[PDB]
Amino acid sequence: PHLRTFKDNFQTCKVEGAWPLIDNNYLSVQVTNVPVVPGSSATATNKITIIFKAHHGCTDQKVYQAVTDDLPAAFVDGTTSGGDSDAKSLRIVEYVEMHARYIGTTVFVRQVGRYLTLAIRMPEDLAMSYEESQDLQLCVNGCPLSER
Amino acid sequence: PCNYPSYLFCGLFGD
Amino acid sequence: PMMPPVGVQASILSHDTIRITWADNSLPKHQKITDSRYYTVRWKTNIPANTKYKNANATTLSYLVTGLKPNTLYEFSVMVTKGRRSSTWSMTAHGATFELVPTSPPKDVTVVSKEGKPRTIIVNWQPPSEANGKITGYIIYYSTDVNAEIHDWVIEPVVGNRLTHQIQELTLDTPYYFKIQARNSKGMGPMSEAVQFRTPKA
Repeated sequence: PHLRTFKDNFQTCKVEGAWPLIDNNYLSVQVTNVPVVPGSSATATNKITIIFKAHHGCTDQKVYQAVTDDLPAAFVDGTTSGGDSDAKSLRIVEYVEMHARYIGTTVFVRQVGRYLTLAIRMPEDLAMSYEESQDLQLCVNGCPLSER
Repeated sequence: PCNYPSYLFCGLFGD
Repeated sequence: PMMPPVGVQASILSHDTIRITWADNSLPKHQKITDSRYYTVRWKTNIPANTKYKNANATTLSYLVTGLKPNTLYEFSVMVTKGRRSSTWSMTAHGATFELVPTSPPKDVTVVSKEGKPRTIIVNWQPPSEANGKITGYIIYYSTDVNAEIHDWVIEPVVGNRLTHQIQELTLDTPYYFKIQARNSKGMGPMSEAVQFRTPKA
């Protein structure tokens, strides 16, 4: 599909199957892309997985997953907020939106036709906070040259 | 207290 | 009209069962039904989107709710009926079911060659649709032998909050087979069906 990176480079990537958009110290964003028709280099998103990693005193680990024709307004455990009932540092509102205030991060997910779209707003210091081995992150470095 | 500056944006869409 | 039931309480028994109990103020000092009244218990969760309430009639002041999803938050409310007379729905009570073992495998197993490093592969996947609890890890199994017994496959344990992994020092122009399984506090889920990936050559 089309990708707009944190570095404002716009790319058209095939990236078929499961690919990490974000893989950092605070968040995991994983997508599944499918060829629009068999054998096509044009691909589109049928699954969006977001892992909000455990943040002591703010949220327990939460997982969001949307697929084509299934965009819930809750995490996989049926919760709509992280941690306790009083803890609103992490919440979901119906676009379905995820507000991770604790990491100044917003994630918007919607279904446009048969496929899914994604928009992520993240603070620069947190977006660039990742370990050496976390070098595959479509949002940071874009796609491998062979995928474009 | 939990609450986190410049923002970076990422997008993925069709076609 | 009729006074709605009170003190609705959810007692968690397992990953799929919750016992609901309530009090009726209209009823005498603990807790005798002496008329043709019956109760209706309603329940739902917020997963998947747009679910409808499930209902059940109860002859007494308790009801055992079965067939629930593991590690899921449910809402419960009670109402009373007596022929023509009917009360409104009580204040809602909540109850989250216990965790269970994953019952489905990791999905969309994708294997790619690392850019500039053809002896390195990247394995990418999606969680099981039936995780049934917080995924605490995954296990990647790989082999050059498609017919090798499972205990003879190379094991690569991985964290549960990641969906990408890199395997180095592989042989070029060689077919490899990959299987993944999820794990939670209850144990191991099933393995995904082997995926084949032939490494590139020079």
